[PDB]
Amino acid sequence: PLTLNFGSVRLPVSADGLLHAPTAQQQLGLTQSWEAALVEHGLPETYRDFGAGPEAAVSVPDFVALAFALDTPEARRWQKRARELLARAMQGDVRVAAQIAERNPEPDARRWLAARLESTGARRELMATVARHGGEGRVYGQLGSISNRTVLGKDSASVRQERGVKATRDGLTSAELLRMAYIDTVTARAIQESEARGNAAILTLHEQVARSERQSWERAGQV
Amino acid sequence: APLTLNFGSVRLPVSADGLLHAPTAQQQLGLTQSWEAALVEHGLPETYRDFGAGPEAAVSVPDFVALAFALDTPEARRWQKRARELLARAMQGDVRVAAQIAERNPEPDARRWLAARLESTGARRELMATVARHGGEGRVYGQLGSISNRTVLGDGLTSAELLRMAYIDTVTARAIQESEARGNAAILTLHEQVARSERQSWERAGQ
Repeated sequence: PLTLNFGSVRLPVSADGLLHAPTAQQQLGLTQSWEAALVEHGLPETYRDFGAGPEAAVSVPDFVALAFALDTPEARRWQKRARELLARAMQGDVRVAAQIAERNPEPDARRWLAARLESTGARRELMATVARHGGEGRVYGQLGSISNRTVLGKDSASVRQERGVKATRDGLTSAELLRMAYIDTVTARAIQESEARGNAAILTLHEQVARSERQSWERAGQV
Repeated sequence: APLTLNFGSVRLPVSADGLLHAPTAQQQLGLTQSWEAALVEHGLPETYRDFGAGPEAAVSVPDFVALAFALDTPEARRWQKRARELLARAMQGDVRVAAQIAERNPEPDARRWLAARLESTGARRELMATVARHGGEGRVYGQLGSISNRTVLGDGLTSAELLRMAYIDTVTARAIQESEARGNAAILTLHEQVARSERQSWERAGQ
């Protein structure tokens, strides 16, 4: 017995993420029978157990498409939720980010999220330390380029292509994010204790940190 | 410095207080009319912000989104589509989306607030599991956690301490796998080595 909690609505959902169609019809103000709707809209005939035996199901994307096709008061409310969501997403609203993460059925997905957010925390801290210590455009990307090469082995474009992503960090493992997070934590220390200057050893130190990390990682397979 | 709002492949210049550069918003929405024409037709406020090149017209993100839905240009339709995909992905709990949203909020308090509501990074848990599949047993689960603590320390943790320990658990799990370590003795030895090296690097890189 599972629901997809979105804003104020609770939609019954299957183990594999499909919505209970009867509920979907109510949410979209669809009033005809479900097979009337399947025929009219070209939707699959598919069944899922929502705790009361086999019932008609609809994918989330299909639900969303129907919301953007129908003009019922109900459908227009869902279009409205899509407008508000995009605005809040574009603005970085972490409450929305939390709600999204909570809807994920896999605890492991959130462990990955935490790994990502912490490696980003570390990466930014390195940026902030770097700026405060002779900030120069070009340095920010030189630092990332070093990390990608040492941790992933390929340029960010190579990885974006190889792994099917629009951004490298959407395709990285927890381990890769943690290896990168570690390197940034170390470099930020070295400079803020070894007092480096400008864009030279701040890139010299980062190179040293990343290559040591690289060896440590390869060394784990030697030990 | 000048800022950009990143959304997928799109890069929108953005003011310090979150307003978008209007001329660029117009290219993104296919609004070929002048901005004055647009301000009148759509009820938008006249707002100027400095995006690095002196005051230029600005539009809020909510207003931008409303225009995308109000319009029916190929370009506005692209944005309507991004909104549909976003909705589906948010409803499905997509954590790459949640990550993208959190990364667009620059405030450490926001990121900390979000991290504070999540399970941990999982490095510790996954080490435990590797250890068990490699024949570890009993006390070893408690000993591995204690060894990391004496190395790094000596929610009250700093971010650096957290990452040092995540890093240590991550490396150990690898060392146990690439090596075909078996049993508690072998496992404890690897963990004590990884944790010693991490400590040395921390002190040494410091110098």
